[PDB]
Amino acid sequence: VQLQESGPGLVKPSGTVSLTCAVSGGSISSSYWWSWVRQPPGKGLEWIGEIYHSGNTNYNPSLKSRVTISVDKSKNLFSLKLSSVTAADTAVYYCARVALFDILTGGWFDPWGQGTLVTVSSAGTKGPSVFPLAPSSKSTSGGTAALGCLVKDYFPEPVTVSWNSGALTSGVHTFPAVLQSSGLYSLSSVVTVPSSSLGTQTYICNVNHKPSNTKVDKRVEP
Amino acid sequence: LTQPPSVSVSPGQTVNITCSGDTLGDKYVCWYQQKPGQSPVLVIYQDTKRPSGIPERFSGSNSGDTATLTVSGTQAMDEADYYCQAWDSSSFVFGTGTKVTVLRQPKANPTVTLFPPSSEELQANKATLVCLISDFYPGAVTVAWKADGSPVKAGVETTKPSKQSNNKYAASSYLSLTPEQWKSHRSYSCQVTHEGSTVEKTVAPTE
Repeated sequence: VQLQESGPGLVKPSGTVSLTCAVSGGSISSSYWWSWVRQPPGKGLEWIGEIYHSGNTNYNPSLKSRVTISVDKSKNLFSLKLSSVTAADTAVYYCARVALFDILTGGWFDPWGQGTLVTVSSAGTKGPSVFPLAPSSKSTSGGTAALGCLVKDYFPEPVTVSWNSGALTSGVHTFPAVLQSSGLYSLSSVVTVPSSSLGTQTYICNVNHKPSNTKVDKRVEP
Repeated sequence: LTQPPSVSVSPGQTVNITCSGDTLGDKYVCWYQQKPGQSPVLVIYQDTKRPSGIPERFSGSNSGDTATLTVSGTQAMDEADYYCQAWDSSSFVFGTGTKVTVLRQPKANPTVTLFPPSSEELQANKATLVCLISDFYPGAVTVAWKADGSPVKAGVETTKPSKQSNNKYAASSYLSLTPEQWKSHRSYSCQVTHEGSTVEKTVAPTE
């Protein structure tokens, strides 16, 4: 059983956060509470609410006025709507499957979705500009060389990077972003490869910016 | 339901994360492990029980007002936030979480890689110097930039260090110039000081 939440993105103040969690490897009509929990940056876990396949809901009292959550058996998923949002609502939101309280074993949350970062802001979504970071003798260490991609000026987080569509994994190192005073983010991804085959192997970084529905594949040449 | 914000331990040494609340022993406690950038993972349920897949190194207890998650031969990869969760027949409550640190890890010097502006970025009328810093421990460095030997005191953005998957730290630093500024100096230097010693890398417009 696996849970997959819908993708990250921006929500305007007073707007409505709207997320779904697609359930696989099992059925929604199973005897479990399907739940939402959020985690503001640097904070703890905060329960939002839960539904049963029957339709019954339990909500955090402090949020109950703004929260609605529902199910959809035909698509095997459940969803969350949180209205009148403020900057306080900016958080990584998780979906989770919750065991019914059993008198012998108690309850538990398993499994969790991957988490989706929802950012509450007035600024516009902005996709990244990607620039190659070419390998050279100055980025070489004997038998290996470093090369990379600079992912500039995007908003909001997050950005994800793979190399050669995931066929290149060893030696990959994607660095956490800086926030520029402009309000935009930048990061870089570097991969270390054999220095002997720079003229032979093609290297392409696949830069994923889901908030803008953008993916850029940038060829990096020596 | 309270936990200590942080606890530290030596490698291979046992650490205890406590969770406390009134009549906690009358409740079933779960424990979750959440590594940075990751989802929480059920590590203990019903006070004592490990889900399939969780290694014996993790164990739990719960007596009186305190529940304890113990991990015996603590490795660097065990660093995480650990949350307890207490169950009634009517409710659950999450603990505030405890960050675990492992301290006496072997010292490691930073690898520094510095890239000049791509020709593509220059034709977009910008110039970013990219200084990437890897494989250092402990996770603290100081970054200074020079242009022809003089300190650059503006236009620099440097991240805080973050853990790599091999348990050493990484950081990055960016110097943002105009193409004009880039071409108007002979040399630029990114200098990374770690534990009193320094690694410098140079780029030059004339290639």
